Amino acid sequence: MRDLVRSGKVFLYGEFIGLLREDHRGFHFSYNPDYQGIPLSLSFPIEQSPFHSDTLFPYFASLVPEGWLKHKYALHQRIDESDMFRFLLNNGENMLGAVQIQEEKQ
Ligand SMILES: [Cl-]
Ligand SMILES: [Cl-]
Ligand SMILES: [Cl-]
Ligand SMILES: [Cl-]
Ligand SMILES: [Cl-]
Repeated sequence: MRDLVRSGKVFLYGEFIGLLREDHRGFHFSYNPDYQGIPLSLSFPIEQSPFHSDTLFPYFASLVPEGWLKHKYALHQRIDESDMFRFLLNNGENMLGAVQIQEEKQ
């Protein structure tokens, strides 16, 4: 691949289900074309994929732990929304009951 910007493969109960990408315009979740399976959330029915927003989908923003938000204050810091998408990408395999591996090499 060649940049920019940011892409994450999205796994649910072990299975690759789609791709969450950020760019200048914003955020893009989309389901794999052969993913018939349990929806990620009621906000993301399989028949409506893809989805696009100028701000981080509420569902994905919701996966960010309280704990990491409260750790800003101290005091006070950016939260940005790219900062949240970055957190999702940095952790990742272990902190969300669903999972995201950053699509690298990129
Ligand atoms: Cl099923
Ligand atoms: Cl189902
Ligand atoms: Cl749109
Ligand atoms: Cl809008
Ligand atoms: Cl949402």
